[PDB]
This record gives sequence, C-alpha cells and structure tokens, in this order.
Amino acid sequence: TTALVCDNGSGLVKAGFAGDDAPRAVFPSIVGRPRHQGVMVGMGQKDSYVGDEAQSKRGILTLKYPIEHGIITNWDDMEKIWHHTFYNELRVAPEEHPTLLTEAPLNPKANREKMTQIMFETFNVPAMYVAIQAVLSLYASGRTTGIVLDSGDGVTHNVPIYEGYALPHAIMRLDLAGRDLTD
Amino acid sequence: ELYTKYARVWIPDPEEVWKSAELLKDYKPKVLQLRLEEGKDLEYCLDPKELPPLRNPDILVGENDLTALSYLHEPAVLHNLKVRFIDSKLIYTYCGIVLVAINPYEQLPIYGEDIINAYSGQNMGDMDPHIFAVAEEAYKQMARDERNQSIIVSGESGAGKTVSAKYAMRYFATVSGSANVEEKVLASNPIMESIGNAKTTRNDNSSRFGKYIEIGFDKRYRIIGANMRTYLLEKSRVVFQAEEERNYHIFYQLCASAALPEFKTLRLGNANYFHYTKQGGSPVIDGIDDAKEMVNTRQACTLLGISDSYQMGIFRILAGILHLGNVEFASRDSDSCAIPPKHDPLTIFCDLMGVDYEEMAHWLCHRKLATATETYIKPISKLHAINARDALAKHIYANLFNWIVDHVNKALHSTVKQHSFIGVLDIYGFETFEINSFEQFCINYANEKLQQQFNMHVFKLEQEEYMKEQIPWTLIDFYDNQPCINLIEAKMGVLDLLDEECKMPKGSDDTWAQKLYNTHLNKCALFEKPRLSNKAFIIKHFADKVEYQCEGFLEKNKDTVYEEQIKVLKSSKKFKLLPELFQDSKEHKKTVGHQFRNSLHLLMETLNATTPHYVRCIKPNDFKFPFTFDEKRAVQQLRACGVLETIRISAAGFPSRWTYQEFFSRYRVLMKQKDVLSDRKQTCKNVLEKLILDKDKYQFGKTKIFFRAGQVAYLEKIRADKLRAACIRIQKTIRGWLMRKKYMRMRR
Ligand SMILES: [Mg+2]
Repeated sequence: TTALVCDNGSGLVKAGFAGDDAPRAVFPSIVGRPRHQGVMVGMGQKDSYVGDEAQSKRGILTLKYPIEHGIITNWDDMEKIWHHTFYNELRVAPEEHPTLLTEAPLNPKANREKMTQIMFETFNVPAMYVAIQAVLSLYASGRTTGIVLDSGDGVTHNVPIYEGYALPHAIMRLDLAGRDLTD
Repeated sequence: ELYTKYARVWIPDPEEVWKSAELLKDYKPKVLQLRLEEGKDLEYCLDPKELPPLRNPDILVGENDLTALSYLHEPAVLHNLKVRFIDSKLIYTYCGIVLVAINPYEQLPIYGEDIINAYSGQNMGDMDPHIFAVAEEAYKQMARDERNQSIIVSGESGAGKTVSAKYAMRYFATVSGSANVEEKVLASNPIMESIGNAKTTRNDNSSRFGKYIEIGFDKRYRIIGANMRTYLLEKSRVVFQAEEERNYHIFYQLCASAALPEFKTLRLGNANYFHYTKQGGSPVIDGIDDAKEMVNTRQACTLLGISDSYQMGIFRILAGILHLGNVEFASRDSDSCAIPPKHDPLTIFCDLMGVDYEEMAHWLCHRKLATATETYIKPISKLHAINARDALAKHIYANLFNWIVDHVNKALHSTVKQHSFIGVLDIYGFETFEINSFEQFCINYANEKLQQQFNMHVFKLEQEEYMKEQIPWTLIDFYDNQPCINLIEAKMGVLDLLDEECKMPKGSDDTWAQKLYNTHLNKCALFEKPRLSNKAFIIKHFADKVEYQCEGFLEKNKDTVYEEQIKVLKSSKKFKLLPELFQDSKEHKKTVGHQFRNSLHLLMETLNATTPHYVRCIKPNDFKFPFTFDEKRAVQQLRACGVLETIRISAAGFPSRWTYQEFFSRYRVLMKQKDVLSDRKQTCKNVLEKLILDKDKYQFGKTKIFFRAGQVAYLEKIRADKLRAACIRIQKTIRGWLMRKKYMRMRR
C-alpha cells in the first residue's frame, strides 16, 4: 500500500501519495468563519470553511492560520485541515495507508506528541513518521552533502548535512518568513 | 560391508570426470588396492571422510530410466547416458517424469511417420522413451480431462529445443487429422530468432527470451490454429553488452545489408560505427553470412504476411534506434547539459522518424514536472540524459518486439473458438560464466522459479502414487527452494535493494554492495561474500554457487522514460508504424528488474493453470561432432538442467519399485523351497523381511515393493555371490569326476 505523504506548513498544505512525481493536493491552509449575519433562509449556512473554499468566500470570512511559525497553535482547526485533506481532497481513507509528516527542526516536542496522538487516535493511521524539511530537500535535489537553506511562510532554517549525518550544533533557525515579509 | 575384492568403484580423474576401477583386496576400516584399465595396479588414498561411488550391476546399466539404477549419483548417470548414446544410439532417456533428450548432431530416421502411429495409444512406460511418448502423454491427458497440458523444454539453445518442439507438433498434427500450423510456425522461427536471439561468450545464437506456442484444439480435438507469446525478454542487452558479445542479431543483419538500395535512406554505416553495436567489440560471428540471414528473415516476414511497407517500417525503426545511440551530450555545468549545434546523429534520427529537430533537442536535455496547476521545465545532468536516451531506445525496441509478435499471432490465429490448447515452452536453462551479471541474475531467478514449480509437481505426483499404494505418505520428503526465492525477490531482497539504490541519491554499486552485506551477510545461509573482494556476492542456487559482480547492476537496472519524449515520437506523421507502436503511465517508472519480475509472474500464472510435462536438452560435445560424448560438457549440462539435483532429491526417497512377481522370478535363485508358498506376496514379504534387516529401508505396497537406494544392488550382489559359489562347487565336482574317470582309464 502506498503511504501518504503530507507536508504541513504555515501557508500551503501539500499532500499526495508516495512515489508520485508531484503533490496531488495543494491548497492554502486556512480555516474561515463567517462574520456577518446570514439574512437568507435555507442558504445552507456552514459552520466554517477550509482551504480553497475559505479563499473564494474570503470577503465574507475571518481567516485564521492554524500554524504560525511552524507551530500548531489551535489543534481543532488543524484537525479540520487534516480531515479535509484525507477525506475531501485526496478522497482516501487513512486507515489503509501509512502517513509521513513534516516539521521544521528545533520545534517544541509537544507539537510532535500531539500530531502523532491525533494521527493514531483520531484517524487510526496504521503507521506514521515525522521528517525534517531540510533533510527532505536533499533527497529532492539529489545529494547527500550540502547546507540546506529552506524558507517558507513561518520558519526560516539552515541545516548543514555531510554524507548523511546532520550537525545539530550548527543548525540555525530564524523567524523571517513570507508572512513577516507580507506584514 | 559392500566393499569387497572383485567390486567396482568410480574414481575422480581430471581428464574424464570419472574413471572405473576394480578393488583388489576387500576393504576393512585407510588405503585401497585399486586395479584400473590404465595400468594394472594403483594405490589410492581415502580422504579425511569419503569412500568412492560404488558401481551398479550391469543388469541395471543401460536401462531406459535412470531411476532404475540402484545407486544414483553423477558417475552412474553419466555412464548410463554415455552407453545408451554411444553404443545403442538411443538419444532419449527418462529420469522420473522428465524426458532427457541428448542431441545427436547426426540426423536420425526415428522421427519418421510410422513411429507416430506406433507410439499412439501406448501408455508412457509401455514403450521405450521418445519425444512422441511425452507428446501423447499430453494429448491423452488433454482428451481424458478438461485441463490444458504444457511441455517445458530447457537447455542451452544449441541443444535443439526447437527440434524437440517441431517434432512434438508433427505428432499432434498427424494424430489430430489435419492445416498449416506447423509450416507457419517454422516459418516464424527465423523472425523470432533474428529479433530475439543474441551472441554470448559461451554460445552463438543464444535465445534471450522465453517463447510459448499454444497449439489450439477443437472440441473434436482437430487442430484449429496456434497462438504465440513471449516472456522474459532481456531489454538491457539493447543498450549494453559485455566484451565478446553482440546485441540482437537484427542490428548486425541490418548493418550488413547497408549496400542495398531500399536501405540507402537509412544512411547505415559499418556495424561497428554505431555506439550500441560496437561496445562488445565482436561484430562478425565466425562462420555466418549475416546478409543471407537478413534475406531469410525478410522472406519469412513475407511468408507470414507482413507487407514490404511494414518490413521497411521495422528496418526504419531499427536504423532509428542505431542513429539515436550515437547522439552525444555536452555538459555545460555539473547539473546541466545540452546537445551540440547541428549534431549529425540527432539530425538523422529526426529525419528518419519525422519528429522535428527542435523538439527532440529540447526534450532530450530537460524533463517536465507538472502539478495540476503549474508546470516546470527542469534541466538534467548529462548522466540522466544518457540514462533517459537509453531507456527510450529500450522502450522502442520492446514495443517493436511486441508488435512483431502481435502480427505473427495475426497470421497464426484462426477463427474457430479454441476449446483447449497444448503449449510448448522454449526457455533457457541455468547459466553461469566466469563473469556473472544482471542478465545472469535474472535468468537464474527465473530458473529458480521454474525449478520450484517442477519440484512441487513431482512431489504431488509422488504423494498420489504413495496414497495409491497404501504406503504412509508422510514418509516422502519434500525439498523446497523457497528460502532462495525469498532471498532474491522478497522485500529487502537483492532485487528490492537494487531498486531502492537506483532511486536513492548518489547511488552506486559500492553502496549497493555494502547494503547487501548489511542486510544479509550472516542472516541468510544462502548469501555469501567472496573473501578477497567487496564488489561481488555469492548466491547458493539450486544447482550451484554463483559469484555475481556488482559493477554492471545499477547501470543496467535503471529505466525511466520521460513522458514528453514519447509524446514527441507518437506525434510523428511521416510514417504509419511509429505512432502504431506506442498505442495503448506508472509503468514508465518501473525498473528493468521489476518489469522482469512481473513478466515472470505472468509466466508462472500461465503455467500454474496447466499440468506440466518436461523435456531437458543436453549438448554432448562442444564442436558439433555427430556422436562424440564429452563427459565434461555433459556433466556441466546435466548440472545446469537440474537433472543431477532432481536425482539427488529422488535418491533420498524410495527410487526403486518392483512388482512382486518380477521380484519373485529374479530372487527364486535366493528363495528356498520351504519359503515358497501359496501366496507369492506373503512369500516375498517374508523372504525380504529376513534378507534386509532394517525395515526402514523398504516398504510393502499393495502391488509393489519399494526400496531405498542400494538395496536392489545389495540383493543382486548376494545373488551373484551365492550363484558364483554354487557354480564353483558344481564345476569343481564335474572336473574332478571326469579327470578321476581319466585316472581310472589310465589304470585300465
Ligand atoms: Mg515548507
């Protein structure tokens, strides 16, 4: 069975099956709630929107990013975004597939603890792993040596690697971001 | 013990693999006084521990079935085959259910028509062995029961597998009552040889694929027609050859005809001009005219109704592959490359194919990623460009082969619905060289799978025979090469680590080998490392240990075909065939080892549907002499056909079976008149139970006695001793009585 590969961040969510050439689901990672009084009757008013829906409606909505600086800062919206990722947007039940999850280095431990607890208990994923973003960049670029510089929304971090060994004391992290560039 | 003076033993000799000897003094528990033919006398060491192979008595020698021999070992088998072949000219022989066929280079009468009618009807044992007897055993099982039947033929391609199949098909045609399957199939043979055969260091005109002919029968068992399939084609040979090898004959047959006017458009050069043909350094096979084989290939195509338009398509594509091979990349920077300006091979390739030069030049140096919303054109390293070009050549050739086979099938099919079929598999046997490589590794994995199926079939038939004869069937011992198959093919096997190392970055044959040693080196008894090197590993196969070198593996295993290069070729408008090849994703990513493992699983699905019958072919001398038997070559072929290991597996069980009356007849010389009784079965049960002490050695079946190896030789030896001593006593008495009379005559 093909494992799922899911890469969370502030900003976009990127998810797809392992062994694919490119991610199958990409959408900005937002949870949105309406802030106006619904006047029409039978509209089908909905508690909250996720992803592309929250982008289209956005003029009506408060948009909240559940990850700031690579830390999940409210777990309910993040669990909604995973629910949308597995059921709505990949349309594949998590009980079939191992899952691989991605994190910025030097994050708090509780973020990994809660993320695994939610994967095993709430989705019943048969197996899971958590990789470092910078390490994965070396696999993608086809190398086993280099200093990776990786900067998304939220965290910016350098991780040097030499013939497949990290050098933890040399890891650097910074909170310059697509987001702080936006502000 | 069984070792006495006036007994015979086999001794190892480097000139002829075994030599016969006679024992001059009886053994008693560290040296033997051994007679020979090579001088009268010799002194022979025993070794710290060993005794020589003891020789079977000459009633059993030369029997039509190797498992009639009371001792079963390499010397007895080699001798018995040699005496049948040299003395009686009986080329066919049996071993269990296998038919061993020893190829004479001389032609024989025995295939002639009448013998077909003589064998027909006869149960398999009731006649001396011949290929018609297996052809009947298949035809009879097809008629008797629902099931299709299969015939499976193995050995180095010179050995004559095709001649065996041809005569099996003549048997079917002549009994079934026909039209023109046989003539068409034998007309196809030169095509499948030209596009599928190759030249290997040990052998010219080796066949690198497994070829399966389904002879189709009506519900009335009239021959409808035939259907052809092909499996296990090795693609890697197309791009790459070892020293003193050629890739598939057709490229050389095409280059040898470069003078001809229809070819002139191809701008073909001398066969060593191109990059794919030159690498082996061996363009000319000794003693072949390639242009003549080209003319025979063309005439066979015409005889199978491939129009000259399609034949010029086929040769156009092959010349395309050749010109594609010469395309040469320059690297700009370590992660980028480009094709030089107005590069002549690419221009000729684009002209031959029709695809516009700019599109090939662009796509050969880049690949395209695309998410659903966005698409990136990405440069690629010169190495990746070369790997992609070679993967495109292998993909074109594999589809051209599948297309030519689809047309051959179009000629061979006939409209009537096939009720059941009989299917004759020509495959290659187990193969080992001074140098062994990914090709040999795949061939050996296929042979391990076939040998597993054979072992399970033999074990099933013998369990049914034991339950039939009221013996406990729990005795029979089953021998299972599944641990080797799991070593080669299971997850974190050799092939699976090779596929992982292909994709893993900065992969190499050294890091692959290191992963092998980490994964297996002491965890699996069958995997071993050669002490004096780190670039090789040893697998204990069914037949033998084989060193495989790592140096080829990752370069040969890689395929990935970039989708845009196919989309370019498919678009071409100049001629019909090139769009027609590629007509109907994930499969493009698959490595050659994975495509091979899938093709072998298809082959095993096809065979598992069917009840097998086996033929083995052995090549008795290296030089095509008409009847010379070279015991070194025949020993190597008997190991490569797994006959010797089959015989080992049999010798563990009860190989030797006797009917109670035939036993009683033979051993009435031993039997005493008080022992003779009104029930011969009880008589023999009593006499045998006295004669051989340990009941473990034998079993009483309903109608047959079973014996372990040697026990029939033991009975024959005690019979020869008793009969000799009785003859000595009577002879001395008659000599004395007559000479005593001459004494009285001199007194008178
Ligand atoms: Mg990121």
